Amino acid sequence: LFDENYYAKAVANIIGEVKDPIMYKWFSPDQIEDVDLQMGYQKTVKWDAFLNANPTTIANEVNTISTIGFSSEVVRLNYLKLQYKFRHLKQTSEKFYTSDSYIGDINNNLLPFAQAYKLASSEIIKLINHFVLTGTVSIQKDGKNQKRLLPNMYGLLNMPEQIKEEVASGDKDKMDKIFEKIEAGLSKLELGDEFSTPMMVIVDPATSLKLVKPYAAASSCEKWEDVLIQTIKAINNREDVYIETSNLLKHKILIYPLNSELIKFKPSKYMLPTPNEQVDKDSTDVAHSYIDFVLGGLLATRKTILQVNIKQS
Amino acid sequence: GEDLYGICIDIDEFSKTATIVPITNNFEGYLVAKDSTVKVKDKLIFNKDGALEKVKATINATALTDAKQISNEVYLVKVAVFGNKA
Amino acid sequence: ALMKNPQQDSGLLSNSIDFRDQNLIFSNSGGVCTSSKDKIENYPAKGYPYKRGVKLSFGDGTTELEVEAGGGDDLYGVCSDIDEFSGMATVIPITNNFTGYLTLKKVNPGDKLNFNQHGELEKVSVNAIALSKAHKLTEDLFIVLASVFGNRA
Amino acid sequence: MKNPQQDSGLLSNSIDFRDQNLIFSNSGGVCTSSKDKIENYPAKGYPYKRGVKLSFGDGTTELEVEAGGGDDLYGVCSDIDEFSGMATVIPITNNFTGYLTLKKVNPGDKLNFNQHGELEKVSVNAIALSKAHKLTEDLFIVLASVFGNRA
Amino acid sequence: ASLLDSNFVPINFTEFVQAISNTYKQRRIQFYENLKR
Repeated sequence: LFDENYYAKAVANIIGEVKDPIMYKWFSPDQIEDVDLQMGYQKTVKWDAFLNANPTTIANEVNTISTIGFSSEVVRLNYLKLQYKFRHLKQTSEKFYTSDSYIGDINNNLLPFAQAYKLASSEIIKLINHFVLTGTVSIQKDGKNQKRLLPNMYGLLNMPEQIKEEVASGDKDKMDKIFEKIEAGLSKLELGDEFSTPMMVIVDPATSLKLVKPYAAASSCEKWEDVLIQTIKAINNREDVYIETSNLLKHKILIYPLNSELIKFKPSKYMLPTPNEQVDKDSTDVAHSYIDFVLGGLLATRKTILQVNIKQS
Repeated sequence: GEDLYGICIDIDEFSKTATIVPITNNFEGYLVAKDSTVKVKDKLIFNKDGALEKVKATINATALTDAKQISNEVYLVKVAVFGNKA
Repeated sequence: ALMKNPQQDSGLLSNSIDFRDQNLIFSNSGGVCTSSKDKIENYPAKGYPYKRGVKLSFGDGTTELEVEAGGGDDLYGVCSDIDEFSGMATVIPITNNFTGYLTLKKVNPGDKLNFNQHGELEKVSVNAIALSKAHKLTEDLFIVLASVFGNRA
Repeated sequence: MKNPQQDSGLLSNSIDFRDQNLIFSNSGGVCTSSKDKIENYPAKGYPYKRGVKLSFGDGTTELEVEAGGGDDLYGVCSDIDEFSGMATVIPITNNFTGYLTLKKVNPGDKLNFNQHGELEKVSVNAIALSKAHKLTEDLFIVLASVFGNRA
Repeated sequence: ASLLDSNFVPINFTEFVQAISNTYKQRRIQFYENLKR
């Protein structure tokens, strides 16, 4: 196949140069398990029990006893397949654009297949990472004109039925007020029996700057970062706490456990960019190619993620 | 105006050749606007200079975003053109 | 919309840590306290009478009798469960007392309740006594824990 | 629904070959060229086999297509995917020939799209190639060829 | 069946895609092993 298809050989020889996603840091090695799907759904069933009323006292003779009921919930995860198209130079036409240093027409913004594929793949991965974090797809700084996605497709920041805290605009710069909201949210977290697990914190760079200020009269050898680490260690059975900064976030603080039993990531094995066999050819030197990627597969339990929003308005 | 034939999407200046999509084929992309007085869901008409202005429109062009400024007079707006009106 | 099991799926796993106030769901079928000496009857279901007072309905004669939601002088029993595959409504006769959650007309413990024309409970013939206040599950769906003791003026 | 959700009680008889295409399940056009421009859009409601129009929200979410016509006509929906809520739309610039929903009509009649994306007798948009065919009590379809907009 | 293996000769486009997924997965496993936190 490599002898016959030049593009297939080109991708295989350049696939190594593509950097790994940064979302891998946000999850434990066991929290991610690949699934075999391209577009569809995966459903699971969970069984619960509940008490209908107070117990019944066994005295003398009795027939009417209190009851214990059961309920089932079916949880479905949606997967979506999306595609992008990019223009590049034909293999045979490369030699007529191979200048001394650069390869490709500077004026016409045309690149060889290999370099075009690399740059396109990196951009797709950035979009995928942004989705896994924020749960939305958009290409605007304002974040408007979002792509309408299927339900049951949520990210870490837009996940429903989680603890949500809002900091008022007046207290935007008061780290004490910000830490007050974090404490309230950490109280409302419900880890159950899975408390003994490491925790992960993601903050915006502006938040990370406020963390290193001395704890508040100013303390000595005690900073807001150290206070926060201890506060989380109180509820995770003093397990490890990892703090990460992401430029994708903005005035947001995200705290969630690193236990597979509570939050698990089940992406499609074809989620990462993959070239398409179809190549558009013409009589000119310009060709077109297609790249496929799959979105979706994040599963989390209720009330196990803390989402802090600092209203900057 | 009423003399519109197509829209230029690319230019090779060395050969002085402009690539054009005919008006019979629909297009979605960024075009030059007269000014920054264009909002989303606005009917747009091509002027005598070939720039898109907010609205007697022989064609049906609707803005998808707002005017974005790059230079002193460069205003780019995302527009979808899908034929002619009646 | 009104079915016992919601057709819309759930996006997230439930948190099975708490044990309080987890039985006030519309899917809770049967009764809160149930004896082994209770008489229960299934019947063909006309409409969706789940958790409502039912009455006997007769067709032209080609088909057997069925049960439809209703009350008043025509009350025959209370439907505690339903199977959608077979369209069979499990009905406990009025001669058998029942204690469970029933649909309430859109109320304090000790109030006297009678079934209305649509098989819904309403404050006052007396048929049952409210054991709790109305619990709202939807903008129009109100359940109430009640104990039915048959008919009495 | 394009595909009847209710299951059939009997196996069909695949012996005849005539009058087997007048079904609501038929997707696409009777004559299809490989050089037809095909788009997909978010589906608002059920615009299947109807004229569609672009609608813009508050800007938070992208544009979608809803069944409609008149001066706002954008294209014709010829297929729909229910899992993804995606409607296959052929732009009004491209010409289409197939079966479309008709307002509840003879060959040679000039048809225009109404507010609900239904074809009705009279700017003209299409010409009826056949008579109304009844599939349900209110469902009527007709073979029509669309050639754009002309007064 | 990974692109890292020099011995791999993809017969058709399908096998090429499968090796891509395997190559991605092995890179992820290697990344976590190298990560120290």
